[PDB]
Amino acid sequence: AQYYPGTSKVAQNRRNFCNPEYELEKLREISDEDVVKILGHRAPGEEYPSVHPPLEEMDEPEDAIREMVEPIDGAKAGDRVRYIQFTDSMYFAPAQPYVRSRAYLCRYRGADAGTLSGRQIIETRERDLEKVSKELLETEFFDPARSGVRGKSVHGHSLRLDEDGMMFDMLRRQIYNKDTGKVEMVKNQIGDELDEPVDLGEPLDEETLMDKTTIYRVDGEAYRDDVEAVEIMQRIHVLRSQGGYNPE
Amino acid sequence: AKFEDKVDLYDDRGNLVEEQVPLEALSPLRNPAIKSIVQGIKRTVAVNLEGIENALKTAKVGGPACKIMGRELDLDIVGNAESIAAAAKEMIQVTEDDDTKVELLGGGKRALVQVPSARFDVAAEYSAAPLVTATAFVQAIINEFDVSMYDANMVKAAVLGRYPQSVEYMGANIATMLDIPQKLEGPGYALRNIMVNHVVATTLKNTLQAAALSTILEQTAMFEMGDAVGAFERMHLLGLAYQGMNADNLVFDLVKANGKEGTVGSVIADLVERALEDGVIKVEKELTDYKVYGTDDLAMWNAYAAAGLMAATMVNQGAARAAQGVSSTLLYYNDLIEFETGLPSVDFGKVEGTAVGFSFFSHSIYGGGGPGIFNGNHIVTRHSKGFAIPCVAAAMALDAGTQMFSPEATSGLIKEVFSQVDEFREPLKYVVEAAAEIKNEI
Amino acid sequence: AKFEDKVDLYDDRGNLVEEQVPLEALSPLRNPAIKSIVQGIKRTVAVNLEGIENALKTAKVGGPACKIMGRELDLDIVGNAESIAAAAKEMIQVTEDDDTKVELLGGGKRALVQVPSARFDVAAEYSAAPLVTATAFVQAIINEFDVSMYDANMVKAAVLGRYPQSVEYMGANIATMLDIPQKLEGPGYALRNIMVNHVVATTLKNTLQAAALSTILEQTAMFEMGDAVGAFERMHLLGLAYQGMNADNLVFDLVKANGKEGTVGSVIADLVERALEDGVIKVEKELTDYKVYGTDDLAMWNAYAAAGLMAATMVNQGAARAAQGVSSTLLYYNDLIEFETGLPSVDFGKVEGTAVGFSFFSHSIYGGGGPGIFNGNHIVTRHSKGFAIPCVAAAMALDAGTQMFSPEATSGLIKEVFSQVDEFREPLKYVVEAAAEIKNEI
Amino acid sequence: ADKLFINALKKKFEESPEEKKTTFYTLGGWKQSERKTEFVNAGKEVAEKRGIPQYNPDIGTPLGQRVLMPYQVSTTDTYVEGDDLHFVNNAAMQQLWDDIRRTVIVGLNHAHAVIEKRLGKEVTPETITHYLETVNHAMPGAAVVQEHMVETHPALVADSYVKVFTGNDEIADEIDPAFVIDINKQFPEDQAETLKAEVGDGIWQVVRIPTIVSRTCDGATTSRWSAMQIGMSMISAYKQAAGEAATGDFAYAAKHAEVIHMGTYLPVRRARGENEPGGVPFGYLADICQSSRVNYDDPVRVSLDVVATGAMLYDQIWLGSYMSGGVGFTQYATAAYTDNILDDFTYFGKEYVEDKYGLCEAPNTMDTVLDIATEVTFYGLEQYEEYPALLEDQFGGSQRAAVVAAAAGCSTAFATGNAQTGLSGWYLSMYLHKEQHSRLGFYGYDLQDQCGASNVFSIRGDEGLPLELRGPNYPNYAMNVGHQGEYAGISQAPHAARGDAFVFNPLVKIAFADDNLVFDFTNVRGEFAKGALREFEPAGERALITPA
Ligand SMILES: C[C@@H](OP(=O)(O)O)[C@H](NC(=O)CCCCCCS)C(=O)O
Ligand SMILES: C[C@@H](OP(=O)(O)O)[C@H](NC(=O)CCCCCCS)C(=O)O
Ligand SMILES: O=S(=O)(O)CCS
Ligand SMILES: [Ca+2]
Ligand SMILES: [Ca+2]
Ligand SMILES: [Ca+2]
Ligand SMILES: [Ca+2]
Ligand SMILES: [Ca+2]
Ligand SMILES: [Ca+2]
Ligand SMILES: [K+]
Ligand SMILES: [K+]
Ligand SMILES: [K+]
Repeated sequence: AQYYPGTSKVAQNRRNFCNPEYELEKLREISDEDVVKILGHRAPGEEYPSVHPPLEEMDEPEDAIREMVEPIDGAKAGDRVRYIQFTDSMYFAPAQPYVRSRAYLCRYRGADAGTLSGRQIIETRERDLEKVSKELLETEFFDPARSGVRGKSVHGHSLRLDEDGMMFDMLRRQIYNKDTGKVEMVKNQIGDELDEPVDLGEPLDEETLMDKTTIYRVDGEAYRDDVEAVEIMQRIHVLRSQGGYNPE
Repeated sequence: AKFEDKVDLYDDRGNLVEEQVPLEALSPLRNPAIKSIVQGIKRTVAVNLEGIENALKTAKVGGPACKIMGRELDLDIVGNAESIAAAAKEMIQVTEDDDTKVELLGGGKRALVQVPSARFDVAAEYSAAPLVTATAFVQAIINEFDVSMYDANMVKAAVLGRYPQSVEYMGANIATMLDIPQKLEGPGYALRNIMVNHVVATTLKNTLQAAALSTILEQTAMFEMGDAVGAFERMHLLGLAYQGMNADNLVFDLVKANGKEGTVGSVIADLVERALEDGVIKVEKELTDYKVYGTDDLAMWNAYAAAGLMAATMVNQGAARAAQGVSSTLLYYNDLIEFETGLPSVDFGKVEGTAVGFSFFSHSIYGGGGPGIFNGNHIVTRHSKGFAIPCVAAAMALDAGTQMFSPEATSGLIKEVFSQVDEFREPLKYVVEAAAEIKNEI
Repeated sequence: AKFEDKVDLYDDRGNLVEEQVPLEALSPLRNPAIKSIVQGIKRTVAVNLEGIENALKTAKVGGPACKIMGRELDLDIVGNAESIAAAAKEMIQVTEDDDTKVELLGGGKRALVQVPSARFDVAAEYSAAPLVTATAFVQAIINEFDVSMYDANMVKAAVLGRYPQSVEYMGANIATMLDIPQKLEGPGYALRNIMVNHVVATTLKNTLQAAALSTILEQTAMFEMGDAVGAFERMHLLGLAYQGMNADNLVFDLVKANGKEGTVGSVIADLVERALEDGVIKVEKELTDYKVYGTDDLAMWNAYAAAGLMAATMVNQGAARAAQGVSSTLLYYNDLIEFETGLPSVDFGKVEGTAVGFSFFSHSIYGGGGPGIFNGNHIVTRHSKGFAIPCVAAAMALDAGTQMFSPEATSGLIKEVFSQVDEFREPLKYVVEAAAEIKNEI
Repeated sequence: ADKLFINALKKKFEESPEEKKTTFYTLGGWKQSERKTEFVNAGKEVAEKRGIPQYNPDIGTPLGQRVLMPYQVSTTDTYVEGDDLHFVNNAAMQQLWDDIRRTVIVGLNHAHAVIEKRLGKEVTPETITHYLETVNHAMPGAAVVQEHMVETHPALVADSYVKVFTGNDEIADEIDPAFVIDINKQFPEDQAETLKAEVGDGIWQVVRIPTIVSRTCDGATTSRWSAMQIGMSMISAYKQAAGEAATGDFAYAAKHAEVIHMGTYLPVRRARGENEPGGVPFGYLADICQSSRVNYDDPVRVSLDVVATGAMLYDQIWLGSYMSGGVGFTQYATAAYTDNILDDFTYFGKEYVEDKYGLCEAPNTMDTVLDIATEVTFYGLEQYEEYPALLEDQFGGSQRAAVVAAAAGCSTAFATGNAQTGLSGWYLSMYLHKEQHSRLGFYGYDLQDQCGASNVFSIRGDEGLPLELRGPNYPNYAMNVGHQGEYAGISQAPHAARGDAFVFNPLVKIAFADDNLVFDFTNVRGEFAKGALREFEPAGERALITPA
């Protein structure tokens, strides 16, 4: 699969995020317990809640499609469908909203992805969400200054940065410590205080952000200069126009 | 034949049934099983005799939370259902042993009614089905118990609700798959105003049958709307065949290859490879490390893409056994496939657009709801001309119980009655056999 | 036979055609000419090619007083009407030599279209007729002149108007007798939303034929509405027969006897005498110098009274050659006949009630208009179940030119196209002949 | 010269507009804001008086962790907090809608034919003047025939009246001028002659019913109220029986045969009668706006005054209340009429067009669309990139999508002189924007834009329509913010560039060229500023009949 046209670094990074064969760079270690804390759907050690019985106990009808499509493990167990949501700064966060949704439906099974300008969300079965979330938090999908885990009050993608390079957060879930150079997650994604904060590590430096980003900007790589990517967008516009008029 | 295309037809287990069937043998305009299904759905009514009885004995008539104290009537309708049904049938029929049916279900608690076809030959539309059924049952109930003139208006209220003060049959204890003509978003829309949950309930959550029934209703509406006339006809026929009838086993084989470990993206890759193998698309030119694909047959590319879209929904929402992500699949299958190929997505962007709105209106405060309450007449999901809603039906068929407004919640009366009808419940074999029957008339 | 009643049927000159025809041979459910008329009206469309051409050349599209400067397109549509019509026909038909018609009128300025029956077999309602016709002509016009992609949307606007921003086809240059399904006052009403002036124009102002077409449409709607089911069926059949089909020559003979010098009152006197002579009514008892009449057959008394009502309209509005008084005739025929007899008036007071409102709303500031703009779907005139509007049709047929909103003003396009169809124009002849033909199978 | 939004950005923020960093969290929360402070105190007073808690800043999340911005109303020097541009808080905005809702256009052409051809009486300018004196007594709710009638208080209904217009200059001048919309005085020469030729010898009434009635009732009241009092005035002025058969012809004419509603009725899911915002097509909205007849040497100003009119009506009142409600959609709309931002982008596009093609001289083709819409989209997005303060100002992606695409679409239409290629440019802008920033609008923003390209030139039943005829009930457009008012602008754009007197209905254009309206439709943005400042005096108030 080729995923996306273009010859910029931005275009290559977009392809890399989409490509399940591309092994995402691990930038930080976050324990399974701290993923569960950040998510805020259940307490550590709490058995998974259930929205319905395990598939073995709710007797699905005979169906070739069901027989051919393997349920994800959380579906087998009847897990709730829960979410994780990120906001990405337009100041060179590595991932960006359509990049995430496109990538999620190439890389992850059983995924409900939604794109908005100031928030991007995935909803899936709870135990699977936990595994996906570990990857979303530990790898270059995430930077703790230019990205934020936010289930509400998402304002910030388009705001100026603060003096530490941190994106705005109305609820200040992620706190930069000048004395350590690290970001601490002090609240879960919905904004409730953690009894024990989670170390998110150091923010990426500015040159590395520019190297890894998937946003086009005049002060980075501009979309208008990635002429092959622009060509394909214009082509799609024209062919959609033609098809709607007369597809013969 | 107007079109030279031929398709191979399969059953819902992926077995070859008929080879090289002319495309037009699947047309709603030609295929006698589609005709039978559509006429059947027009003329079938579910009657809730238990509901009528309970409404009368409590005087709870005329809509939610309504009651008229002092108007209670205690009538043993369910206990006398055989006589009432036979009396109603005598009024509903045109002639003895015509195609009228009145059949009791659930020990007399429900009745399946099929109003005779002859009444619709001389009708403008389809409302004769509920209106003839309603008055026949009102009259039969009055006559069964010698209900007085002074009290009979309560029987009327219990059967048909607040109509005509309300435009709809508000609080009625009869139900149809179709809704009243005034609620159409546009002329020609009536076969689109059928709730996804009704289709899923009727087909007993069999995924391919739900997709087939939904596609039959949607694409048949496209003919009534005039959308499948002239330049657009072949596009709609190929959509019907490849997206809803598993033509060439393409949907089935994509699901087979991607069901164990696959994603929306992996289904896309397989579909593009298949389109290239079959000569539907080819490389038009090369950019830097990027192949630009073209086609001389937009309608066939669209149909292949539509088959992949259905398979992608089955793989993604099937893996979750949760329907909500169908709005996401309908969006990003199409978004991804455009940037993968340089070709337009299904319905030239209209499925992606529908999906954007549908995603919004199934995850926000402003309206909509769960996938099951949508339909082709819904303002959110009317925009694609038949290529989106059948995927929603497939996704809801695959849902293992994540929805509050499930078919069990919204569609129990419809399920009980309409799933009795073989051609409604399992339409694909009937449409395939009918295609075989007329193949030499095309 | 369900009913034992038999009627003698006559031609529109009052000559006997067939004796002792069973009542049900005139039923909309049984009579093949009524079926042909209803199906015909469902599928027929008037296309104003001159109107499309003028709208395009002036860019006057989208409704009254609307224009888009700079969008003008000068296309010789009328000059190329044969080619355009033939291209449209190819798209409208289902198969070659099916029952599709596309026929030019007025030197190519107009076209009569009949959309093939097969499209309605798999449709829920009737909107396929204008929608299939519209897109076929839009596509035919584009192809005739190689209209660019950039300009084609103007052709669409010229044909179908502001739809879908408007719910109706606002500013369209096609027309049907039927109106869109959303405008129905109730489900089942579509055959009632046909302007009186359209009926009068189509039947070329022949009084008996106008009355017959109106009665056919009204009483057929009563079946679709469920009103003519069970206990009420005979009443509606007798109404159709005696009020609109001149059964037993009763309307004709009442007019003959009262035409030279008669009044509404003298028609009443003759009808009451005839009902007594025929055994339909009898003296029940005597008050002081006043005979109280009774009947054991309300449906037949009603039908006799309805025949007299039609004759009274013909005598009163025929004498004035002015339609406006039909609202008065419909009121006082019924008011007078009750106090003459002690029996209920036509439709048990509902014609009188309809007439009160119709009088008001044709002589006041508040709404309505002249008699010709009413119809059975109009809020003013929907209340009687078929027994009022046919008299309005007869009255407008008899109007010699007293109306501003005449059929010439409101219905010229419909007239030109629909009057071409023999069964629309002279329905009394066809329905009587069909009844005679099936008399031995009832 | 400076970009047109630079002054506003300098007024809003401490930092220069190019600076990428600022300060948060230490601004005092809501206490930074005069308006929020007013609201906190009012909420306490409300709760105390009624015994139920109401506005309370401590509910939910805490506003004002960032700067709560003032907005410049574009083309003005007025800066206000956004709350002052909420339609609930802005009497000018409410009166804009009331003045549309309470207006109907009613012909006298059928009516005069009934008088001459059926009643057999003459119609002259003198009989017309007598009729107009009569109907200006009757229309606000006063009697002319019956004894013992009870009537509306004239001071409560002072905003209701009837005027006429005609293309026949000699007839127009023979009618008492108090009752005439003078086309020659209100329109520049070229526009006046266009409009008079459209109307010809036709004579048309512009009827405005009382605001107090329109507020008590609905839009569908207007043509009925109009027709009743037209009917009474015809009876009184032409001396016929007060209720004879001919009376019904006047009713049908006034209610149906020669009425022009501002809006057509809506389908059941969004059920509404006539003269509601969803029924008003984009070309009528452009013609209601009167910028065209005063700013006719500046097509950008004309087009963006239409955008302001439509963004407010369609997003704030229609989508933000009729179709939803609550806090609503103030800033989805203000993005299109504040801080001179859309103005900067659109003047850029107009200059690009004038330099490359000449106004209205470009081929009406997809090549022109690709050129102009791409260039203008890239300019607009570059401004958000160059000026972090601009991006923080128009913080929602939807706002930016609408503003950039409006400039792109208007500019394309300036070049082609055709609104349909303008529309294609709007959709291309969205697609480019989405790929440039890997985001566009809110969850459901681009339903119509994804469907958009394919439906621009479609001819199918519920797809194909010239843009001027489209409106909020066009199926793809029926749900979402950040499009409808901008489409009204694109509808206006080619006609402004061509110098056309109207976009879609010349009667609608003439009907709002009336200095007796309450809202000033020649300067919509000026009026929004006046209302924001609490300086606008609306009609329809009840002070006269309530305690002092
Ligand atoms: C979708 C539909 O809602 P329902 O699904 O019918 O509840 C419709 N609302 C809307 O379209 C809301 C539009 C305004 C709010 C969202 C703006 S982006 C309506 O209420 O008729
Ligand atoms: C009849 C109908 O008018 P039209 O014939 O459709 O113009 C209808 N008016 C009315 O019913 C007026 C009722 C109020 C005035 C009379 C009170 S007795 C209406 O405007 O929809
Ligand atoms: O977040 S949503 O896109 O659902 C609503 C934006 S107001
Ligand atoms: Ca066989
Ligand atoms: Ca006599
Ligand atoms: Ca400053
Ligand atoms: Ca708060
Ligand atoms: Ca003058
Ligand atoms: Ca002049
Ligand atoms: K479980
Ligand atoms: K007889
Ligand atoms: K002149």
